[PDB]
Amino acid sequence: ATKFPKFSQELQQDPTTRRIFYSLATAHDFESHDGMTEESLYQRIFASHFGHLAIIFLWTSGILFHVAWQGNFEAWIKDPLNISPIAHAIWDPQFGPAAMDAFTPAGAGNPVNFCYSGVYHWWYTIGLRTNGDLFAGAMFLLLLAAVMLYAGWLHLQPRYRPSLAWFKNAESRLNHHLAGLFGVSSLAWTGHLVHVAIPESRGQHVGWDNFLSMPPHPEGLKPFFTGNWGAYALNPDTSEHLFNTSQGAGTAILTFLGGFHPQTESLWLTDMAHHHLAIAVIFIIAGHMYRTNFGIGHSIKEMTESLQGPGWTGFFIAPNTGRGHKGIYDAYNNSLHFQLGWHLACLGVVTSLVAQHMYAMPPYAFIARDYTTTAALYTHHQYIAGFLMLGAFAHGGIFLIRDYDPVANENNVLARVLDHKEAIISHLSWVSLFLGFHTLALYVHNDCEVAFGSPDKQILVEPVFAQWIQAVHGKALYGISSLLSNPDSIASTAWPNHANVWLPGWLEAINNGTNSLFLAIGPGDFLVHHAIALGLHVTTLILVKGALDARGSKLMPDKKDFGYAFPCDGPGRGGTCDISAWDSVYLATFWMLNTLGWVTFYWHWKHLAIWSGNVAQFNEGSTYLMGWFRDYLWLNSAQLINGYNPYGTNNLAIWAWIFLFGHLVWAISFMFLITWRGYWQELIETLMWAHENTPLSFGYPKDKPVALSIVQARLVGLVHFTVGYIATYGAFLIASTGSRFP
Amino acid sequence: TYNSHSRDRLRPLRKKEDWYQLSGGILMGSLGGAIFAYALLENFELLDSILRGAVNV
Amino acid sequence: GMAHGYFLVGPEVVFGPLKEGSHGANLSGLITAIYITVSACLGISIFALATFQGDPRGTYNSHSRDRLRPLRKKEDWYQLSGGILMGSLGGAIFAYALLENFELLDSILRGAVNV
Amino acid sequence: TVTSLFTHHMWIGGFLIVGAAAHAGIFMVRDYDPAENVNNVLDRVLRHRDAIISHLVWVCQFLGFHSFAMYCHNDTMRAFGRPQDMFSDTGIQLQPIFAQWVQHIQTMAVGSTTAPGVASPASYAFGGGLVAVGGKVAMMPISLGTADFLIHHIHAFTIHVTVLVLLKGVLFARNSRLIPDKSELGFRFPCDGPGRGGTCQVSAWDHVFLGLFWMYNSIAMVIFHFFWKMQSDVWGAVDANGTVSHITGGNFAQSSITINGWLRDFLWAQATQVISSYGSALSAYGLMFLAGHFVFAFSLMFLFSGRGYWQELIESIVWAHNKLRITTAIQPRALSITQGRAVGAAHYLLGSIVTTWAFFLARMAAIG
Amino acid sequence: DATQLEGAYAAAWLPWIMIPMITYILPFPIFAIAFLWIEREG
Amino acid sequence: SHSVKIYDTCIGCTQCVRACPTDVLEMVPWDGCRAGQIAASPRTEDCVGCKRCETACPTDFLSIRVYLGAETSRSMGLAY
Ligand code: F6C
Ligand code: CLA
Ligand code: CLA
Ligand code: CLA
Ligand code: CLA
Ligand code: CLA
Ligand SMILES: CC1=C(/C=C/C(C)=C/C=C/C(C)=C/C=C/C=C(C)/C=C/C=C(C)/C=C/C2=C(C)CCCC2(C)C)C(C)(C)CCC1
Ligand SMILES: CC1=C(/C=C/C(C)=C/C=C/C(C)=C/C=C/C=C(C)/C=C/C=C(C)/C=C/C2=C(C)CCCC2(C)C)C(C)(C)CCC1
Ligand SMILES: CC1=C(C/C=C(\C)CCC[C@H](C)CCC[C@H](C)CCCC(C)C)C(=O)c2ccccc2C1=O
Ligand SMILES: [Ca+2]
Ligand SMILES: [Cl-]
Repeated sequence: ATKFPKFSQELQQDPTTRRIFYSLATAHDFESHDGMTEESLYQRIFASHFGHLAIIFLWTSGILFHVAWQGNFEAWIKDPLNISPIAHAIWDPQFGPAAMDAFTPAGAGNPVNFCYSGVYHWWYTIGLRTNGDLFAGAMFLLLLAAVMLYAGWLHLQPRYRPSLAWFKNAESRLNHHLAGLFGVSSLAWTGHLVHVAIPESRGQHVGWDNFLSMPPHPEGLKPFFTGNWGAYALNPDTSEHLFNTSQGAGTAILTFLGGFHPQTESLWLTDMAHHHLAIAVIFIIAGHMYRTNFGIGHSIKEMTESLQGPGWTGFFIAPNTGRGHKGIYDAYNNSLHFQLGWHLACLGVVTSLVAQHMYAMPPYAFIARDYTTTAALYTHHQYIAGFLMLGAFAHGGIFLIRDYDPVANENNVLARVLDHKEAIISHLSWVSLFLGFHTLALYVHNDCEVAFGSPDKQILVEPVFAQWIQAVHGKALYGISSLLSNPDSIASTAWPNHANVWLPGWLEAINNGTNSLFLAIGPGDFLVHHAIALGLHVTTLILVKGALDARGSKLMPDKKDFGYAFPCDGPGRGGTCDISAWDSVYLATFWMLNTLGWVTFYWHWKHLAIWSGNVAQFNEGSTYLMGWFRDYLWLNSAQLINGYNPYGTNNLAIWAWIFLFGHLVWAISFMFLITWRGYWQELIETLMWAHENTPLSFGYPKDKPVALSIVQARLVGLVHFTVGYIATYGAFLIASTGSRFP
Repeated sequence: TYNSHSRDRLRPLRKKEDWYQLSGGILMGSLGGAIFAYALLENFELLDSILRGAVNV
Repeated sequence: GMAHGYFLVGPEVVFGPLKEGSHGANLSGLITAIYITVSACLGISIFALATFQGDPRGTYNSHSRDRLRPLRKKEDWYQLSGGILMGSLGGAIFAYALLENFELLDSILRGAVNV
Repeated sequence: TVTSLFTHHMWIGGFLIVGAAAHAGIFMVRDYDPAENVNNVLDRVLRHRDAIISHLVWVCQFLGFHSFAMYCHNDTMRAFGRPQDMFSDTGIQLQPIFAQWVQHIQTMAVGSTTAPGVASPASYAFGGGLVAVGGKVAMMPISLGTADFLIHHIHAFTIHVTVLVLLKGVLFARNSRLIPDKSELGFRFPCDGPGRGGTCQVSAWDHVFLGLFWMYNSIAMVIFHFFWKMQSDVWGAVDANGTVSHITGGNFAQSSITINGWLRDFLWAQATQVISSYGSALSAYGLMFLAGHFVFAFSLMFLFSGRGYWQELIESIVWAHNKLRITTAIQPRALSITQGRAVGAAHYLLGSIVTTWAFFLARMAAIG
Repeated sequence: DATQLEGAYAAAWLPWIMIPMITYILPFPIFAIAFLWIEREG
Repeated sequence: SHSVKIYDTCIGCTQCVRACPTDVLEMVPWDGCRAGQIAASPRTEDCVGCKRCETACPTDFLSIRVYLGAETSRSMGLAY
């Protein structure tokens, strides 16, 4: 018996090398820990959250510190179109001088990394102008991380650990998060936007030495108190306004122009300040709905338990749902896995929204012209979102294993979807099969037509519904005079009101065929959207099937007694490999990775063809699969794989090396994924024979060498597949874009 | 503290053999660590060119 | 240690990044032998620290019949670690000193010092 | 034709050699009798197989570091910009002096010596002269440098790990330290449950399964070595004077020593003729190139997934069928564990070999 | 031009010592401390 | 050690006991089925977890379940 891990007596008795690996992958599962009460669980999670926020603040502080010490922020604000932002400096002692020269730009005296995270554009759009500003922000975030660390340590002290009834307070928390984490924080961000960001955008310097001096508006808090609020939307920035300079400047602080600043090709800062103000007011209002200890307010529990039956006082949009939502509040509030899998689904939808919105409506100055930054940011957030959506269903399964109560949830919506789960799974299966057969067969027909010298015989189906939705927003690209495309329509004019003051600015941007806001779509878009539909449907099939069959199926009726992750149930009953619910999240990680590959491949090729000017490359080349293979993967690889050749090294040498590194890790995954445990256990037995019988080999394993377990090697191979899949595509996307468009 | 009845937890070398083995070890280790620091300071020009990658030309 | 630190100097002297020049090559080989010695002896020390806790498990248990592993006590392992460290650092600097003075050792073994 | 014949006979040989181990394991489980053969060579091999297998494990590791990790060394040194530190013919040279000496003995033997009867060398690959027919090179000396040392040690490594995988299943087909009664379980059985840590793929059949992949990985590198070396250092176009312009231009000696040069100067560069073949007469090769990629990727569905997922999804599909009263008497069951393994292996091999076939044949039918 | 590693930034001697400490001097002590922590007996 | 549980749907066919490679299981008198026998698992410290006993069980669902638990040197099947 070792003393490690201290959270599990059964792993301390483990005499093998399995306990080291199982103590690393069961360390944060506090529920299944020795002597864990619910209160102690919540308190530990609270302190862990504080340490996590400290890590986030330390990370942001380090980014700020390395741009302020080793970047070129002050040199880049002078020309943010012809200067590459610098992340930090290289100190690899193993470089030859040919790599030291390759990673040194024209305006630098040391090897550096080019920044592709977009923080230069973000910091330039919010007022930060000097390295001293960046250093001050970094030191503030260092101290704020220290504050979060002290808070986390403090709430582990006996007089300061919150009670369980405090953690169960779902009415006070929603009020304080809606009004005070989303409202007051957004109100403070509007305050910064009108005090620092918009002034510094016009050329005036506002700091913590003259902000009490400088008023944000010529009539300081005169229009707001008097009630004439339209004065703040008067004299905006003119079209010929040059960012960070006063030429073309205005005086307005809250205006609603719509569209983009024509010089930075980004959203207007007056629009973003007005946005965050109208968001702050609505969220501060919304954080006044539930009662805490002042009598007024709602009770969430009484609202949910009131959706039981029929009638207008009952759940009338689905009266045949039995007990309706009775027990759903307690399923949410008592189960931390229900909350986590619910919040992960919400966050994974919001992260995809972030990715889908920040390329179409760029919010930062000159970030639409940083092509590699735009591509990296979209791909980053879409992969983060796919992982969050995968973990949403993971913890939906873990809730149904660990916290689901079939009697507290008797005949409600949750127990009503668990009843007919075969209908849900078979209909996801039907949608998946239909989409897959049709999309693959259309692509293969197009391949066989183009290969046999008939590109004209391809089946090219236009996305007429999405082209029409492009038209209902005011796109005149097609011959569809729909709602906002029709200039004297009920939607365009706002007949009684005539207050859509967003319409001319928004139609200046959607009709502008040079931004990414509602890109033109054709036949090659319809097929890849159906492929994305297939991918999301099959990933949902795997995850929904494994969550709904988590508690048991016909092949293993008592699957809830074996846990969430377990290898199998042996080779009986035909064999039960990958039968656990954890293995569904395992099997759907491949499909998430494949779907996000399709998504990001589509986005990247669409934009590479747009940015090069040769949009017909993607147009008449994405309808068949060899065009994807040859005009995207083969073609935009020539600069990456020539990062180092027998003639020299350019600055793409690390991207070529990481491309090969990701290929290596992805291949190593297949070793854990195809070869299984007994092969390696017999190999390790021969190795144990060899070691005990060799002279001069005085070491001996304290813990017995065993092969990695079944679930362990599934996780190890999946982690390898993921890491190599991310590394290969991250190296290709940064180098295929940063070389064509330096 | 080196009497047999002593309860000092902070002085655990109770035998003279421990003290002679300690003296020999401190002598060997200290003379070696001194000449290791001396050798790193004598070759500081080389250790500097190494840690700057100046040897990869 | 003497035998080991002696030969561990050579691979970096011939093959290392400093191999284009004699003085730097011998220094890179010396510090490679020094680093490998200190790492190996740190491993010997932590093997003895982790293994000999109560009655050890495996070949250093009191009931073990392994003839090929005769250092049964932790005192043997600590004395071994100290000896391997001393001998290996000395053998490494002896090989380094013979390679630094290779011009002199060469003129000696050719009788060029008898003029 | 030369490419196709060499490649075809290497694949047939590798498959046949894997079947040899397959039937050496079937002999063990079924036809081996301990009472028949007592203290003979067959009994004495089974009676020290831990020594055989552990020494094969060590030699596979030694060969894997001293072939492939040297390629990784070369990649890192070439990306650093220090090619004097590489294992090249211009960096740290690794000349195969024994094979070079055999080549010299072969060209000295045939003099007007040790073989006075022969006029020419037994092949011009050893030495001698250049035979060019119709302008194109029939045969010329195959120079062996550092790249050839490195790729022959790749070959030794891959053959040895194939032997490890196959011999391990043959030697432990009867029993092991884990499962002492493995011969009672059969030659083709999936596992012996999740106990003893999990005894997945302990049968001899599963070792034939895992050695099929290793024979693929071994023979693919042999046919790649042949294709690139013959295409850059033998095959070409002799002019009137006699100057030989090789097909890829003698780039094996400097590009085939890194993994990046294998991916760029062999795979990316020489697949120009198979992906740019649409609309031509070689378009079937481009179609089969993509088809092989499909079948390779489709194999991974059977190789990475397990049987219980599919049996539990068939439950929902059977429910949807029972509701329409389209129930069938033959009850639909997922593929068994070893059958899912066999299907995955067959698909991987088929797609991955059809890909190389299309790549070789489109390349050689376009640039001659 | 660049014959060796340089720093055109403040306290450019700090990478020179920080990269050895973080990457090949302090890690094997940390590995030894973690190994002694996971192998200590009750 | 693993946990081997025997439920009252047992019919005393002995097939789980005959299939056990490590002798965990035996038959005890029951008078709860007409065979008069039910399986028992006293030497469950010997259980490796192969689930041969579960493969040998004819009842639907199984009258014997193995729950893989804390791994010891016996349940990992280690001769080293
Ligand atoms: C110490 C202890 C010990 C000892 C003594 O003492 C030993 C020894 C042996 C002998 C006898 C042999 C031969 C040698 C050679 O050649 O090869 C090398 C390798 C190595 C690894 C080498 C080793 C060496 C040592 C480790 C040294 C040390 C170093 C330092 C100390 C570190 C530092 C520390 C810090 C803290 C970090 C062996 C081997 C084998 N291994 Mg074996 N080891 C061991 C450990 C380990 C671990 C952990 C693992 C896991 C990874 C394994 C694994 C393995 C495998 C797979 C195999 C094979 O293959 C082989 C064989 O079988 O044959 C046949 N194994 N090995
Ligand atoms: C292929 C998808 C993809 C892409 C294009 C990016 C892109 C980016 N990420 Mg990343 N990331 C991803 C997936 C992706 N991410 C996933 C799935 C995770 C969850 C683990 C992360 C977690 C993550 C963190 C913690 C951070 C980023 C950061 C960044 C930004 C700077 C790095 C860079 O310039 O380019 C290079 C992109 C690569 C993918 C290079 C390959 C390096 C391999 C993948 C290392 C393997 C580690 C692991 C698998 C993921 C690491 C990603 C990240 C460190 C680059 C950049 C916009 C940094 C940032 O936010 O800047 C301020 C940052 O700190 N990401
Ligand atoms: C998490 C943010 C972060 C990241 C990813 C980096 C990364 C890097 N730093 Mg840096 N650093 C940071 C924060 C960060 N730093 C902060 C806030 C400071 C101000 C004290 C510094 C001060 C600093 C100096 C003086 C140097 C670096 C250097 C480096 C580079 C080499 C590694 C090194 O020597 O570490 C050195 C680290 C320190 C001296 C202090 C680090 C303090 C941070 C906050 C620790 C963060 C811990 C993290 C949150 C916990 C994660 C847990 C785990 C799961 C990973 C590397 C790119 C070197 C360089 O510039 O290369 C050319 C260099 O010498 N950093
Ligand atoms: C006004 C009072 C207030 C405030 C500000 C907070 C704030 C917080 N609480 Mg708390 N709480 C409160 C009252 C409050 N609470 C009360 C009264 C109770 C008792 C019922 C609780 C009980 C409680 C518990 C049990 C927990 C928290 C937690 C948290 C943290 C979670 C959110 C987060 O991590 O940061 C970030 C979130 C935001 C910044 C807003 C997110 C909005 C979206 C998702 C992002 C914004 C979108 C926008 C596009 C962003 C662009 C920025 C980009 C450009 C950089 C957070 C700092 C958790 C914690 O402990 O952390 C330590 C937690 O476990 N609270
Ligand atoms: C807010 C986010 C969040 C939180 C708090 C949790 C929390 C938890 N999850 Mg989880 N989950 C999430 C999101 C989250 N998850 C997402 C986004 C996914 C999909 C990927 C999952 C899928 C998932 C599964 C399938 C399981 C959990 C489990 C758990 C529990 C234990 C985790 C653990 O074992 O400790 C610590 C584990 C580790 C420290 C492992 C780290 C290794 C990871 C996998 C990869 C590391 C990257 C790699 C090193 C990069 C190197 C590259 C480069 C250097 C080359 C814990 C309560 C487990 C559970 O509840 O048991 C019933 C469980 O089985 N989660
Ligand atoms: C590229 C992917 C990849 C890699 C690297 C490996 C590697 C290995 N395989 Mg494997 N395999 C793979 C794919 C891969 N396989 C696939 C896809 C399958 C599917 C069927 C298999 C099936 C398989 C079987 C059945 C067997 C192996 C065996 C082996 C081992 C061979 C021994 C050896 O070469 O020693 C050398 C090690 C390497 C070449 C690994 C890379 C080492 C790098 C180059 C050096 C790293 C430097 C340094 C240590 C890094 C330290 C950094 C620090 C921070 C950690 C080896 C570790 C055999 C074995 O066990 O042999 C004894 C075995 O029988 N494999
Ligand atoms: C308390 C503490 C601290 C401090 C620390 C310190 C105080 C430090 C240090 C340090 C030190 C002070 C270190 C050292 C070292 C050393 C070494 C590393 C050594 C060596 C050596 C050698 C290797 C030698 C060798 C030899 C011999 C022996 C013989 C012959 C000669 C020769 C040379 C070869 C802090 C606050 C920070 C934090 C943590 C805790
Ligand atoms: C098996 C065998 C073999 C091999 C062998 C070997 C492997 C070898 C070797 C070798 C070696 C490997 C040797 C070595 C050595 C050494 C020495 C000789 C040392 C030394 C040293 C010294 C003298 C040091 C000193 C010092 C000190 C300690 C302190 C201070 C510093 C000084 C420097 C002074 C053969 C086959 C051949 C045969 C026989 C058997
Ligand atoms: C997809 C998959 C399945 C499901 C595959 C099945 C069930 C086989 C698919 C073959 C189909 C069902 C063909 C049979 C249909 C009839 C023969 C009718 C065909 C129509 C013709 C007569 C025209 C597994 O069973 C399996 C098992 C173990 C590991 C991996 C996997 C795996 O990946
Ligand atoms: Ca050098
Ligand atoms: Cl190269």
